[PDB]
Amino acid sequence: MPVTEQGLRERIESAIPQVYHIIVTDLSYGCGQSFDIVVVSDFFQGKSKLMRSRAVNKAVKEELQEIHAFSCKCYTEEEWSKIVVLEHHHHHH
Repeated sequence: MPVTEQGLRERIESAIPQVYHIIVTDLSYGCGQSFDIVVVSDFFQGKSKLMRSRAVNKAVKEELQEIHAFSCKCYTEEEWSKIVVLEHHHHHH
C-alpha cells in the first residue's frame, strides 16, 4: 500500500546512481512490509556489504521510513571471485 514493489525499482534507481542493474522482488505474498531487492554496482568496491547498507539508508532514508523492514542485496562479482565463473550466464529455453 504505502510502497509498491514495481515502483520500488524506480525509487531505487532514482535513489542511487544508474547502477549496472536494479531488481525489486517482494519476498512476502503480494504487498507487505518485507522486501527483497538485488542491485549490482561498484559501490560495493572497497566496501563491505554491511557498509553498503548504511550508505543505502542515507541514499534512501525515506524508503526505510516507509518500509518497516526490507533487504537490499548488492554484489559486484567480488563475492563470486575469479575462481571459475564459467560464465554460465542465463540459460537456454
